Amino acid sequence: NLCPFGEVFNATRFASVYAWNRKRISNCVADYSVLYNSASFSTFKCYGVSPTKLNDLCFTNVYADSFVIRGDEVRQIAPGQTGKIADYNYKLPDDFTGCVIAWNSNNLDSKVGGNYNYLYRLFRKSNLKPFERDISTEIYQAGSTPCNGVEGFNCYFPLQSYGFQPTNGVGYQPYRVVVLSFELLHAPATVCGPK
Amino acid sequence: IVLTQSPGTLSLSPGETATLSCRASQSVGSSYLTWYQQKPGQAPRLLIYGASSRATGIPDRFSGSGSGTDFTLTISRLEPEDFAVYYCQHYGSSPTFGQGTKVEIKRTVAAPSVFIFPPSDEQLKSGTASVVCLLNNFYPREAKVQWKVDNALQSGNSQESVTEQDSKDSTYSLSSTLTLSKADYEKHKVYACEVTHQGLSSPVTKSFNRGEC
Amino acid sequence: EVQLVESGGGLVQPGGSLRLSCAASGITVSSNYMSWVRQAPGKGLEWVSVIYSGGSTFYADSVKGRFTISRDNSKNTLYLQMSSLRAEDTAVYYCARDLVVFGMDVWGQGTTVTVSSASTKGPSVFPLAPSSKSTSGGTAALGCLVKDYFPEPVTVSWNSGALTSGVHTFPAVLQSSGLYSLSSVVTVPSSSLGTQTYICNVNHKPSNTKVDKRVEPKS
Repeated sequence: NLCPFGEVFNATRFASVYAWNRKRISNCVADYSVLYNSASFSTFKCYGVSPTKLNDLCFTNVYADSFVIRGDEVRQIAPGQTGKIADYNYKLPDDFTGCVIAWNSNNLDSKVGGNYNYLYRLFRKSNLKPFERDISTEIYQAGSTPCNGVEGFNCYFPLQSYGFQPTNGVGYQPYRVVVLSFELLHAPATVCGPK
Repeated sequence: IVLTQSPGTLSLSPGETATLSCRASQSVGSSYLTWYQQKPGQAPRLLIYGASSRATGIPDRFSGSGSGTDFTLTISRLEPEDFAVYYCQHYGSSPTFGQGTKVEIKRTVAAPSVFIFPPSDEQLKSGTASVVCLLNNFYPREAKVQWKVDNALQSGNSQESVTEQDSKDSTYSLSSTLTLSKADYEKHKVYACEVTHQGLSSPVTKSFNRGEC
Repeated sequence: EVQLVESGGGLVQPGGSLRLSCAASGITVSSNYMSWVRQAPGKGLEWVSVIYSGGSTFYADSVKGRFTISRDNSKNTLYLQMSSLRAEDTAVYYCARDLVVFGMDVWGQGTTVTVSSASTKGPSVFPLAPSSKSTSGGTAALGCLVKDYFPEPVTVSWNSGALTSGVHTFPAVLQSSGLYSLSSVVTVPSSSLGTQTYICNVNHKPSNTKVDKRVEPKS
């Protein structure tokens, strides 16, 4: 049945986390479920409802924020912890029920000799309130002097690069991550599986 | 993640080249790893950010290299201000410094000496005794000192101390001290400390009977 | 024209609490990854903790929970507040500006922390009088020993402080008793060991003791 999970899970154009791609959707609904968890992934954790039974609650709408991160940094995708992605690149709210998926992507996203198509907002003035794409690549001022938007001693480009070689550790292969935020706004329900 | 830093130590001459091979436990990318320089006591400054990207104020004479299993910091033409201890750290979750690599001045090998200073009554009447074994301006640190009392293994009971590299002429002076009681001093008769170095061909030993001056 | 003031050393019993001060010049600590690291005594260099631009702390796994990193944006200060300390945490602590991809670029002067169950106590001075063993070419080596002082630092100076060359002041060592001790040796001509104005000088601030003691030949 007509649902869009393909172009976001088996996709080809996965963007950097600093500009993580929102995708609001309206799924496929029948008398049975909406997707399968996994046959070959790397990390998969769904809150509120156990990761084996996502279809247990119908949702009015969802946001499947897709991006790529390091291996171990999937750690700091989960709500409650405050890693480097959680504060500046991507926060999940401390009271959250949704899910996170992360599959290894060395075989696709790694260019021999060093891929650099993937960035992430390293510096940023303060923490993000949940889900605010800080797309602005404006120069960052860590001090008392604005720099007219030109890099200097304390004026730094805010995005930086992962740099995926193919020889990396198991915790450094780019895991393509897709995080499903299940919204709670009260309208007729769209996203779910069975009857 | 663990960041070993081969090799243990590197000795060099003024104006000479240098390589220092940091080696991850895993194999990792090159963007994250950085190379810091620490002077003895002072605070660690930065040398290399990214794989080899020299930072501000960093002379062109430093060069990063490599990726994956190992990365290497290199120096073209030496200078004493470059003589320090370099720490490679791979900023993964949070920095994991390597155990460092003292960089010291290559110096014609020199013979450590060995001197003796036993405790005396002024020190005995405090209920504790401490003997002194001494070495002066040897090279390099790979030196061996042991304490033979009754020609046994006086292990543990001895404390080793050794000066830092001597900026004036890059040497090493060392001492050791045995923590005995007054009864421990009284019981035994002979005390000796032996030293074997890459600067001498024999295990040179100093010996002395108790009470003999 | 840019630096991180470091102040507030520490001399504490285990399990206590203590504080150390970092203060930015130019840097706005409310806009940086600030991070404290520690050097154990002459051993490695362990990273300790990090405070993000926003309020968020990440501590080393060996000091998890027991410390705190705090902020004063109003007066531009970074605080190390140490709780439930332990014997090995004797160290030198560095406040360091952090740019994860550019590496920690600005580092404070570093301030010394001592954690130990012992108590402040003055030294004891014992000569190290040379003999025929230390006489070869005139290289008369003579020292004096500082036994069961506490705590670090001390200073030692000879000739009432007029001889700082030819000196070898071997660092202190923390022993089983927990009472700091060390020694220091200098070298002088053979005709000097039998007669000269030999004074070795031990100065310990915490026990405010200034012993300008005399080292003599013994027999």
